[PDB]
Amino acid sequence: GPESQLDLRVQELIKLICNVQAMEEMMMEMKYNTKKAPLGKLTVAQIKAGYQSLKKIEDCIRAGQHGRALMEACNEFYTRIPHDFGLRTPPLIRTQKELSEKIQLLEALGDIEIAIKLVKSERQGLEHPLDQHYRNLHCALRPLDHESYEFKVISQYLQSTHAPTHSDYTMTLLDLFEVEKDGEKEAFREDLHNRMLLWHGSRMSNWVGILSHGLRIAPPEAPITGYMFGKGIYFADMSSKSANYCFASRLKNTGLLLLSEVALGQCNELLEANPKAEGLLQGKHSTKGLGKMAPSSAHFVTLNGSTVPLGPASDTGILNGYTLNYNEYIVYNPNQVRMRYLLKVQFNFLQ
Ligand SMILES: C[C@]12CCCN1CC1=NNC(=O)c3cc(F)cc4[nH]c2c1c34
Repeated sequence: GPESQLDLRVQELIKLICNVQAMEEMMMEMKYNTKKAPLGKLTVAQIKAGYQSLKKIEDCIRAGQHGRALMEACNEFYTRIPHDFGLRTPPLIRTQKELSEKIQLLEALGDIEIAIKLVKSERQGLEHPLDQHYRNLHCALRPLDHESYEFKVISQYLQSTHAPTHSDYTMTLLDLFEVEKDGEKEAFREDLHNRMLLWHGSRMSNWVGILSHGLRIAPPEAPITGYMFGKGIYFADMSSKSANYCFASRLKNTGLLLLSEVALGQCNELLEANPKAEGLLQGKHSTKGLGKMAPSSAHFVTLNGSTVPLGPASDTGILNGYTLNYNEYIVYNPNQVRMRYLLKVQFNFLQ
């Protein structure tokens, strides 16, 4: 029986992100019907059909259709993406937050299809499965020293930018990995100014796909009204805002946080949401949803050519009527993103 040749730290990481049984438990909590559509029978085409159904719902909403048209549009979606609501009728989809909820379900399902394809790509016996899964990611994950300057700034970044409204939990940095996805260095825009180290969170089910395919842009079939600032890659400067998207629980209190170098260039700053913000760029390179509270430049430091927006965060007075509490950074080409650090985090829930 071939033993693992990977670092014990990387071994634990792959086990976490390749746990298909944990993936089935997560999708059921999202009301997805795994009995009716098993995860091992997921296909790219089925997920794309779900996106197009949501786009059809957005067409009903734009046309003011809240009757049979909307019900039949939602029925088609729930038939392609089956849910488990008991004996109840499936809820209708209408609002942006309800659209986004389904978009996030589809994004998890898409990355889950990548994960099953990967674990099924194991040639059993050849070597330990963990080493096989790791190589098939085609993404380097190098564990770093806890007395390294990297670990010091990133631990500071994690604690200093924890938002006061997200007071239901704290976060303990368990481990830190340097990330090198094949090709990101060669496509990155080292020319663009305002290179910043920004957070991004996601459910545990999505990290095989993220580390295998990079942060991606929403597909053309998706309705644009589900993305507050358009079909781009979203980042935060407040760790807890991204860490909320890990969707950790008291029993599943381990999550992953990604730090990436983002070439924002000149930002197009918006006071409120607009799903069509990409057309408002006008030679600018990124959209910045202005938040009321943000880190101040008086605490910033540099870590390997990028600016770390360390806390403590102060208020900006932004009060345009739901304004953003905290910032949001959106780039619309993946060549502005380079994944760099992966954080294994313990969530400390405060009851
Ligand atoms: C709901 C949404 C819209 C596009 C993908 N979705 C998932 C997401 N995941 N993760 C983050 O760390 C994040 C950080 C932000 F500052 C804003 C964000 N908006 C999103 C995310 C997000």
